[PDB]
Amino acid sequence: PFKPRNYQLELALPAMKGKNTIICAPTGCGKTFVSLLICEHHLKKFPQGQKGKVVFFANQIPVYEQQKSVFSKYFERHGYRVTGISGATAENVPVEQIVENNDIIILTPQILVNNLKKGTIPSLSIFTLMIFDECHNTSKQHPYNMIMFNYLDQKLGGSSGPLPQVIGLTASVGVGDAKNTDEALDYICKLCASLDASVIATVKHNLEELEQVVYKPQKFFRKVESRISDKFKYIIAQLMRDTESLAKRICKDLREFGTQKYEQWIVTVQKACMVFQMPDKDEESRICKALFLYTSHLRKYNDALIISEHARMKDALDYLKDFFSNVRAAGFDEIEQDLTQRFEEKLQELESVSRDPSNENPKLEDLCFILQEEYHLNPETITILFVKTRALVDALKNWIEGNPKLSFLKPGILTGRDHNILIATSVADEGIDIAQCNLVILYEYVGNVIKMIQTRGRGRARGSKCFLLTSNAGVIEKEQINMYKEKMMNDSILRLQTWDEAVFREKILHIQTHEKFIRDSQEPVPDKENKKLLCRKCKALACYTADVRVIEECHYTVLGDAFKECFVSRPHPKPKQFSSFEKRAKIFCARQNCSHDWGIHVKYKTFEIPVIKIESFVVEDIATGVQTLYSKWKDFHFEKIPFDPAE
Amino acid sequence: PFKPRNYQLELALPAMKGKNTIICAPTGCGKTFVSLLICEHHLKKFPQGQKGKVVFFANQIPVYEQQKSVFSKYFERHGYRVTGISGATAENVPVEQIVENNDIIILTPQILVNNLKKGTIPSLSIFTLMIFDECHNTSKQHPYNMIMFNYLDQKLGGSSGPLPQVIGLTASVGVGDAKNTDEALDYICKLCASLDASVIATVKHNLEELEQVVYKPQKFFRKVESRIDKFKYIIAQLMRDTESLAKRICKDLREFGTQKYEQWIVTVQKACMVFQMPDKDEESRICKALFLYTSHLRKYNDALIISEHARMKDALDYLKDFFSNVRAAGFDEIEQDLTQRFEEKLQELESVSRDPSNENPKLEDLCFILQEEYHLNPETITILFVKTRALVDALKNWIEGNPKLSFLKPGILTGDHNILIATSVADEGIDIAQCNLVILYEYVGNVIKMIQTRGRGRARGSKCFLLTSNAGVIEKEQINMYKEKMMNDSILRLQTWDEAVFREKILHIQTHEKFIRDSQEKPKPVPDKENKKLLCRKCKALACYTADVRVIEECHYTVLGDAFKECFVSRPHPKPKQFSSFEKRAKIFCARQNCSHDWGIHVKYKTFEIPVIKIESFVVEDIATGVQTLYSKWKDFHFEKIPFDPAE
Amino acid sequence: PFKPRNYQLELALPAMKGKNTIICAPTGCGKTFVSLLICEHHLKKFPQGQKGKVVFFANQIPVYEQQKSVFSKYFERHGYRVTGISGATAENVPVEQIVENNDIIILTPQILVNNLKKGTIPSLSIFTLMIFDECHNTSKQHPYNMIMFNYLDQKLGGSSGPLPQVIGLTASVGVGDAKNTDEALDYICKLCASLDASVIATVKHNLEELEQVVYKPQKFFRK
Amino acid sequence: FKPRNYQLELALPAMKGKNTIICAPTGCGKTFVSLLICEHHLKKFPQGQKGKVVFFANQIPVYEQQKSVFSKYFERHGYRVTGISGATAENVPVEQIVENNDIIILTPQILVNNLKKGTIPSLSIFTLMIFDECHNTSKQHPYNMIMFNYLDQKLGGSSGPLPQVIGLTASVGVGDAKNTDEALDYICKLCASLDASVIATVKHNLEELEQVVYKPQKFFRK
RNA sequence: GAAUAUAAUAGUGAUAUUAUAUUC
RNA sequence: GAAUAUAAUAGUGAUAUUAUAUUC
RNA sequence: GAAUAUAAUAGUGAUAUUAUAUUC
RNA sequence: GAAUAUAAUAGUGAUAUUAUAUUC
Ligand SMILES: *O=P([O])([O])OP([O])(=O)O[C][C]1O[C](N2[C]=[N+]([C])C3=C2N=C([N])[N]C3=O)[C]([O])[C]1[O]
Ligand SMILES: *OP(=O)(O)OP(=O)(O)OC[C@H]1O[C@@H](n2c[n+](C)c3c(=O)[nH]c(N)nc32)[C@H](O)[C@@H]1O
Ligand SMILES: *OP(=O)(O)OP(=O)(O)OC[C@H]1O[C@@H](n2c[n+](C)c3c(=O)[nH]c(N)nc32)[C@H](O)[C@@H]1O
Ligand SMILES: [Mg+2]
Ligand SMILES: [Mg+2]
Ligand SMILES: [Mg+2]
Ligand SMILES: [Mg+2]
Ligand SMILES: [Zn+2]
Ligand SMILES: [Zn+2]
Repeated sequence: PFKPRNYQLELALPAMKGKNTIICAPTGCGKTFVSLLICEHHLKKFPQGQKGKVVFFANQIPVYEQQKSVFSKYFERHGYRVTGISGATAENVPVEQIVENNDIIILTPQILVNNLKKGTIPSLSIFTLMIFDECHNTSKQHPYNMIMFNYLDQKLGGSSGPLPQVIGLTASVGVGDAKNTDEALDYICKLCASLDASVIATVKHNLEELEQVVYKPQKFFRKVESRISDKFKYIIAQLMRDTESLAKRICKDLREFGTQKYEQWIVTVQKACMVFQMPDKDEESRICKALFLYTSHLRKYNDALIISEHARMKDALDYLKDFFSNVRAAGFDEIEQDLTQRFEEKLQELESVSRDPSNENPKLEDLCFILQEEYHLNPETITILFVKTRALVDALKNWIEGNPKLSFLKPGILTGRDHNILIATSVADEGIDIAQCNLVILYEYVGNVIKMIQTRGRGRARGSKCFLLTSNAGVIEKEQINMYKEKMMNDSILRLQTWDEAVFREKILHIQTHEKFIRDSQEPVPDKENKKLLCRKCKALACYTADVRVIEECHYTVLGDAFKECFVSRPHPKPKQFSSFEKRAKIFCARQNCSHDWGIHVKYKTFEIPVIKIESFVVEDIATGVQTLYSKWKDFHFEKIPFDPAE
Repeated sequence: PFKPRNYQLELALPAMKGKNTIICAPTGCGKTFVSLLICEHHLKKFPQGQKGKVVFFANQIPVYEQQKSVFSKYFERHGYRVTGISGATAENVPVEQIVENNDIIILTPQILVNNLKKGTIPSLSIFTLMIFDECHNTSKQHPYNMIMFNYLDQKLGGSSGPLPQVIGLTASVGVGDAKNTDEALDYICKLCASLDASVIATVKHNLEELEQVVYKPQKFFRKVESRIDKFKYIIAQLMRDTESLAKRICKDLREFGTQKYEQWIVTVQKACMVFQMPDKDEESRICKALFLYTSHLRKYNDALIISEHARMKDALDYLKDFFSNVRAAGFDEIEQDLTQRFEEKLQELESVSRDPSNENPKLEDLCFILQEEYHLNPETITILFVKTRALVDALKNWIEGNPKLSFLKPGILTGDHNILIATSVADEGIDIAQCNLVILYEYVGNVIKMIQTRGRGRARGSKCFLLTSNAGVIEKEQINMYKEKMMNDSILRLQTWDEAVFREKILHIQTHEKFIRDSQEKPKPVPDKENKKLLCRKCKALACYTADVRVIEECHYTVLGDAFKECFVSRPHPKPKQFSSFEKRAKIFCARQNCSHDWGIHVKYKTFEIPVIKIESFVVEDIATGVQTLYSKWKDFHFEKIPFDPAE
Repeated sequence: PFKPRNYQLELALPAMKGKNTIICAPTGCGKTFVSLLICEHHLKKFPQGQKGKVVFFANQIPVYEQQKSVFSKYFERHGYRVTGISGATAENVPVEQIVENNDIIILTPQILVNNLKKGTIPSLSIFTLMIFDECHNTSKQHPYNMIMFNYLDQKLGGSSGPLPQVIGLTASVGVGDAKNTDEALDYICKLCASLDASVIATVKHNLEELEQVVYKPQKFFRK
Repeated sequence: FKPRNYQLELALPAMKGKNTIICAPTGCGKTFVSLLICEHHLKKFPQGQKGKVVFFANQIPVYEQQKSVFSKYFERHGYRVTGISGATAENVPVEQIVENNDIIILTPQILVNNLKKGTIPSLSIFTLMIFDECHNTSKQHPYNMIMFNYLDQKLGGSSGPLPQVIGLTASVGVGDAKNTDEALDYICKLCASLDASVIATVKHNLEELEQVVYKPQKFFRK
């Protein structure tokens, strides 16, 4: 083995005495070793005639694989059978038998949730020690919090069995919407109540050792103003008012370009447009479809304005060109040809402006400055760059590759499902420990306190730096308050460590009883009338609510050979074997040049069936006639006829 | 059991004597009982230490089912096991054990062919009796003759195995293209050679009994005058420039409204797809335009023909349906242009389809006939035969679209009711309702079909009208009526021969044909290892490469790689069949814009879900030279054919 | 192919859930189509890597031939090999081979009894569904009861072989020498135990449909 | 991962279902051959059936290595990979661990003991067996014992569905043979020991194999 | 030839007799 | 999807086109 | 396909829209 | 502790001794 650091022993200590401990320590100080310590001690604690059963909850699959590997190779030599159950290997298997025949089990929490609800696992008394990776997640309706709901429901009751010790691991417990230390302490106590925790473990005695292991990178604030003059926006504005005029040639207008309020307004406008009714129901299709294409088009224009605001004009122009070309590759329409022909008119001027040197972004200029300087002082620099969207990932990557100034940069991509600089959208929690970046750069990217603290893990080496480039003061302040909330966090934790076990446990039990009472006191009318499901783009008859069958009380399919004529299929670009289903292809509308995303086509059990989403269908009651729109399927209450194999 | 006819015993007598014989009896005199009698005698002739094994050959599934049920219901009581194997129940089952563990096996011939070729069934020595239903099909490359090729190849060889007795069943052996009796004689001898028959059994000493059961319907010939042009001087110019705006693109070196015009448009269309162009981008535009133009032209031709044979209203509704489907398959500038030109002149029409002034005299003659025959007998059951499947519901809508024929209840028979409209039934087939009236609307086939059609009305008083506006049809029927005489006379002449002499003439012909077939084998392909690019035929978009194409069971062709998966779209198959070890899951079309040209189908082969394509939907470009060649069949396209391997 | 009565679906419902079921319905309601539905659904329920094997038990030869005919005509199209073995075609034939190589097998019960006793058929595990026509004969030592004796003797013993679902078809289970209610009930329970049944399917919801298809004839007594 | 060609050439006979003795120089990469064979074998069964692979390693380091690889590789595709060694074998239900998993890595002595104890009915529960260092399959070695069970069930009256056998080695040996024919018969005896019908060797991709694994020059000092 | 079931008739019954039907 | 047959048409023919039907 | 979380924006908020990420 | 393999040395060999290594 290897000699463990003293602060790791210090963090493991509260948990090794058998207390439900939330361990809060810096990202990358070696929490895995602590986990192995606590687990080893826990399993060694039991006498003859009984062997403990530990379970480790990991949120993401990489963490699942990592921890499963480490735990296996570490503990198998000591005679402890280690297993793991992920989403893939959790179907058609006796999960109960797998749990009982193993000492250590690495799980994703959704599995245990579904197993508890299904009843395959009776209670959590089977376990002796539950560990929560990224514990702080155990709030709201997170799977962690569901497991803990079962735990507390079993605890808070006369019929109580032997419950397992609950250990939590995190780098930040968070403080929520707190503005002062008291509210923060309240939030932290609520979290400890969520985990039935009585002790918060932080490094106190061996602080300096930890300060020589993990380092806090110096953070810098880069406030640059917007682009001075935008000819691009001056063109796209006019195009969008021409599109707005094309759309206003039909209906009433009941806002600023390049804004988010506009992006919401166009959504509500489109949603309101696909409700429009006509006795013809033929020209209605043309009007609604046009009022879909217009909306979507000027929406793409808005997106292009945002991209233009956060990157090169060439990036936005390439976004528009990409969009219109993908529209051109997928059939054609009179409206589509119209708008396109309108766009290519302004295209030449647009690239006359885009290929102009004076039309450069200062926000990218300062980034180029920081990159040039930091790579000049140290040409062995490993950079990471966080941005909001994927469009900005591609744009910044092409900007890096297409810049004489930055010919020393070999960019890489880290987008949700070697090099010098990685370009990523966001990473949930800490995740699998990646290569060390001595330069973190936040490009219009600011999250909460927990994410801020976790981000320090990227550069836990001495001399690491973290810049924050923005053209919005609200961003700067939003990052400023996070540090104050971290202060409030550590101070609240430090005051909470002064309390004695009795008082804290009493408070915890009190709170637990409180939201248990909230949950229990919390806990419908299906109109069996038939309704036509129409295409949200064509207003054409897709199906009927009677033909719709519901699988697993979550998924929805259509019955009859009548529906098979209404859609078309294209082999799924990203197939997946989720639950008891297997994605085979995507399903779109079939009426003329439409092809609107209706749903997918999957293999389920012994049937090849089409599954739809109500987010792309209009519900029309035949009697009343009025049309309505629904997002979640659960909002659409009706006679949900269950699925039967005899049809 | 049931008391049989005497002519049945007479027909079954040469077969029961153990001689390979062809039975020629009028349609519907009960050949089933003959089969049952022959089988019963053949099975119960054997001793105790030996057992017989009979195999029956039905060409189609209805006959398969019927014969299987009858044989099983009749022979089980006698202690014989009867089974059947068709294409549906042929997969994943040991057919040799099914054959061995049974006494009577009803088969579709393709099953036995495939099993013999594969090797699951060693030889035909297993059977002691083979019976061919509609044995007139024993010729050319038909599965029957494919079986008899095996039979003879074993017979005409040093390898000697106990070969089964061969019985044939038909109402006509045919005469081929014989101009005289001595040629028809040679044809019949050739057929008997193909079936290794030494006897031709017909009714003779009991004809007086037979002719009181099967009555020959009287055959009236109705020659009518043609239409005299409310739909001719309208679509004429339409065709004229719909050809010439295709000529606007390029010059291309023949009366309109005919079949020759169809062939012309077809070959032209198959000559436009190979227009190599350096621009490539607008090559797609040109080809996708010309394809649409020709596709409109030929269906215009179809409308013209339909008008020439039926109502003009249906000739309109045809085009209306066509443009409806075109508008439903996505709107194109060219398509909406031709559609605009069509609907511009559509106002002139429809009104023309609404005048009684221009009504097809053929349909009026048909109305006259039907009204007459249903006046004389209201309980008349009429069956009608048309050339194409287009004229079926055309004549149907003509019937109910007429108050004069309000006493008619049309029925359909293609792929309760007074009249049944149909295309063309293969052979005798499963027996349907007995008809008192048979009408042939421009429908004349071979002599065998003529003789077999008499089975539709084998009762007394049955009639058959041949309604046509062409003399060639009439003469084509008369030559058949002469061919029947030639056949019967040749048969009666052969029945005077000595059995031995006939046997050696048969043997002679057999050896001749065997030598021919043996020497017919040839060095056919030198596989081109050069990688060829397969493009679409309509929009000329790149479909795939020859390196990606795999061949399955030396017949079908799939595409590997994830590259091709982004080249096509799919919609659930209209008629989901199940052929071989496959299963039609859906259809497969192009993806380049709304081209939507049919490429093939998407099937479920074992544990794979794969695309299967037909070469007649693609253009074979050469990646090296650029010579765009076309192939109508996969076997005509010789290239480096790599057998499908699950390893991939 | 078409228009099944709703009471037929109601009767086939418990058997389409794998439950061993005795079906009790008036004579002439159409038990054949019920058998066809149950059997069909039983066949289409198996995945690709697995297959089913249904066996029908007819007590008489005419019923045998009729059922074999119907099942053959109906399931040939779908791709199921249907065969039959009676006393006339039972000698000098490989019953193991005939049973395996077919998906649906129609038998007279004495055949199965004899071939089980001989050892030619090892166990009933080869079957996935057994249907009994006139299942009220499952008593004393009628061939049905012997077959079920083998079934039970494999069930209750140490043998853990996968036993097939059991369906019975009758218009009257009988009461025997019962003189009151809970005697008749005990008799019926004894019969259900003889057939390993746990569900007795009868018409309850679609009575109004059935009573318009099958009429009870008025009875008279002339002394 | 970017595979080599000779690996595919070595795996191909095994993927066709034939029992195969793969003989290739040490260091060529038999691991990816194992992974490929296992992947193709498991992802070939229909829905109504499932595959069960068993991997035999004679040493604990090789055992934990292979277990690590197979677990980190087949978890994604949806196959439960587990391992049994001398440490964990005691006081555990073996047949349950075997049936509840798709890929089972173990030392041969384990399976021998559980076959002798009768806790496992037969090898029919497996569909693919893979002997690492299959040259050990001789004499009283555990490999040859397992194969003795296999052959006893094979040549016996019983007709249970037997798993296909893949062996992995760099040498098969020739024993105390003097000429090529005795060596041939000994090799045939080894093939009979593993019920193999094909000996996989690199042929059409030697130019690459030599580019990968080189042969060291030898010197003799007397 | 044998087996099986239903019914009537005597015995408390094991059953026996006859009738009827089915099966191998 | 593939194979086979029949009919018409172009052709000296091997063939080709279309129509129709069947089978695997 | 569905569920969960984070952030921005509208709203008093329960919520809603968008973006992002994850899970089954 | 037990089982197993490789090598050398004895011997006709089954085997034996020893060395080395592995596994349970
Ligand atoms: O088309 P398949 O490959 O699935 O095979 P099949 O049996 O239908 O062959 C029939 C031929 O006719 C054409 N076809 C097929 N479908 C489904 C249609 C058509 N033609 C029209 N006008 N409408 C159809 O729906 C094919 O070319 C095929 O070769
Ligand atoms: O599309 P599915 O119904 O199979 O579900 P999903 O898990 O794959 O989620 C995709 C959903 O997000 C939207 N979406 C964005 N982008 C860029 C894509 C894409 O490239 N391909 C697909 N199929 N969907 C995309 C969709 O709205 C979808 O619902
Ligand atoms: O016993 P068998 O070998 O004779 O065969 P079987 O089953 O057909 O006969 C059964 C018994 O019935 C008797 N029996 C024959 N006949 C013609 C009659 C009859 O007409 N009426 C009665 N009441 N019995 C008959 C046979 O003698 C045989 O014992
Ligand atoms: Mg085929
Ligand atoms: Mg006997
Ligand atoms: Mg789900
Ligand atoms: Mg021991
Ligand atoms: Zn639509
Ligand atoms: Zn195309």
